[PDB]
Amino acid sequence: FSSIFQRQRVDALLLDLRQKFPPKF
Amino acid sequence: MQYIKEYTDENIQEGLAPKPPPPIKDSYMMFGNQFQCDDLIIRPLESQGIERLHPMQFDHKKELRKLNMSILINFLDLLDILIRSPGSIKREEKLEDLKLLFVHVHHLINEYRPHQARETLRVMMEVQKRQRLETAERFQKHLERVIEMIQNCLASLPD
Amino acid sequence: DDAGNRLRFQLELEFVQCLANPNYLNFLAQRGYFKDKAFVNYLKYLLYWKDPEYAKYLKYPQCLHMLELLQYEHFRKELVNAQCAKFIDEQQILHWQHYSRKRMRL
Amino acid sequence: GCSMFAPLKTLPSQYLPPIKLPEECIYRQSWTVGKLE
Amino acid sequence: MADRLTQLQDAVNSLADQFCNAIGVLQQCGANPTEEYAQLFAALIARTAKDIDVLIDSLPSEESTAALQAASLYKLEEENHEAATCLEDVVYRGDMLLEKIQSALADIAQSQLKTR
Amino acid sequence: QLQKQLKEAEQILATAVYQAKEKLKSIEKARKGAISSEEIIKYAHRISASNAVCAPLTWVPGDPRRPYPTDLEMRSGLLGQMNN
Amino acid sequence: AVRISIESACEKQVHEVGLDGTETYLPPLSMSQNLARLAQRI
Amino acid sequence: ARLPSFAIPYAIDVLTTGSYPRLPTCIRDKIIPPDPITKIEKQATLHQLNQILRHRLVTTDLPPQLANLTVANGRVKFRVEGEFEATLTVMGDDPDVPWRLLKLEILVEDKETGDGRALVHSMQISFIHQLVQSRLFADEKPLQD
Repeated sequence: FSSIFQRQRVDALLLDLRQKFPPKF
Repeated sequence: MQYIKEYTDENIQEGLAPKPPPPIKDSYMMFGNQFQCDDLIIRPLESQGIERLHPMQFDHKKELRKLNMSILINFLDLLDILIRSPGSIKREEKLEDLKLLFVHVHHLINEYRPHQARETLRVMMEVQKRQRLETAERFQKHLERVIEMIQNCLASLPD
Repeated sequence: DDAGNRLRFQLELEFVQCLANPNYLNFLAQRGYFKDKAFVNYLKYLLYWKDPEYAKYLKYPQCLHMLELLQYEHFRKELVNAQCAKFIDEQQILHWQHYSRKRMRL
Repeated sequence: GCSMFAPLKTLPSQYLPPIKLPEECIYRQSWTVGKLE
Repeated sequence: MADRLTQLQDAVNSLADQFCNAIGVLQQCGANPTEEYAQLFAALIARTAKDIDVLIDSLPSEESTAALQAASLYKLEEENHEAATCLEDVVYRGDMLLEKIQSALADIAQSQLKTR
Repeated sequence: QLQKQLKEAEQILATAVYQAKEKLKSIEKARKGAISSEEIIKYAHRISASNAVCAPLTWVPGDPRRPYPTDLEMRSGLLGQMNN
Repeated sequence: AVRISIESACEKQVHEVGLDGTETYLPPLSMSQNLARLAQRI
Repeated sequence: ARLPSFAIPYAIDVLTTGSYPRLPTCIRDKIIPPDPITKIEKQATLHQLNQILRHRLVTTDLPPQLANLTVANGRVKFRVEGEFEATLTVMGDDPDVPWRLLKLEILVEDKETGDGRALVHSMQISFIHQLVQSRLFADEKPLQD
């Protein structure tokens, strides 16, 4: 009846982005 | 409860081989208890099963005024024909006669309804024309307000 | 096959009349006919009555609306249960004397 | 709006020909004749 | 239902039902009671008879019947069609003005964005 | 300064045009259906003579009359004898 | 009177039926609301 | 003998129109899901959206210096050649509505310092899109924030 092992950098940029741009809700 | 099978099994197949729907019949229909004869007059017919004593003129108003006295006089004649003859058979024909009279008044009165029905139809045609004109004029008025407005704007612009 | 055509026309007319009954559809759903693929095809075919000349011989107009509801292939999955079967039954009748109550209200 | 479906359905009711009964029931009071069980 | 036919039919039915029971009732129950009932019943029956006579005059005459009404509807049908054309002539002027002003506002917005 | 004027003008004309359109669409939908009024009264009497789509004035719960033909009629019809 | 064009009367419209009458009329007829709902489906 | 009614509205909306619409419609919506928009209807909604979007843009501070504006298919198509492109839709008309983001993308590519596979993994691009939608909520400025 996959990851090309570059998230060890792009992740940092996102953190730098989040740390600099908090959500407004 | 039982679905038909041998007239439906030939549906799942392509081409023009599927059967056509039956054409419209022009004969009497036997479905149901009711006779439901084809092309029956809209007005009820008392021709079958009822004796006819009606006039050539076929005017309901003349008959209604005459029928009323007759049923009433019979009511009064049935009141004392019991004492004049209790054992006579004619009392039950008078009741039947009374029943026949009752069959007649309702039959004759029903004559008016088809004419009445026709009158209801005319207002629907008539009212829309009364409504459509208002919408067009209202729309025209609304448009006019806008045009005089843009002329005021065109007057105030270049100065 | 004039007799055959007359009888098939008659029996399909009482059939499309009997589709008006909600309890009849409950019985048909519970006894186990609508699970196949042929009956949905026949209900697809049954939409021929919408012509006014063919619909004049119809006498209960609610069967057309019930068939249009059933044709969506999702309503057939429902109506098996009884409490919603009474809901569709009570909705039609409650409208019926609501028309007569229109005279009463005004 | 420009032209919306008006509620003019009760106004329409009081129309047509002679068949429409004159609603004389109100006048038909203060008689009180006839009493059957 | 405010219908002439319904009122007339109703009166006849009451008389039939009211008088059949009453005659039987008189036979059923026998000084003071029999005399008063005679008047009470005669009164109602008399009232109903008067009402029936009043009702007949109200109904329309032989003239201006259903066929005539259909004939009246004919002439009317042509008139309705013409009325409809009026609105179809009125329309599309707002449509052309609307497309003109949309073109104008699009041009203004384009000029405002290109002057930058 | 012209955008307020152009805005109010286009809003007014947009509402107005649509009402006619919602009206014209209804009129056209009427115009796809044209029939004869002579048979309309016949059909109304046929569905009228028997109390099909109108509630009886003398209606009580338990009345055998329903909008559907019901059990007695379906069992007493031609389907009950053509099943053999 | 042959081939008469007549729209059905639309004076009374009811969403769902209610006990003891009290019909529910909720006609949005608002252009902004109408566009949004249509847009939302997309 | 008596005849109760003719019910002309019922006869006229069953005969002329092959259906029975005068019925409580709750049975349809609860039982059956609402029908999808027709093809013809889709063209109409798109035309309306373009006009509305243009107004929102103009009566507000906007940048044409590095941006590109697209009014096609009611989609914003606001993009910068250097780094990114975005496409938007606004459901609301005159009433203010938070800017809604359909899609956010990055235009930078290098195969070799990656390896044959693109620079950012779709999880992160899903992550970035929601963050933007967050700042916009305040909506003090339509295109400068």
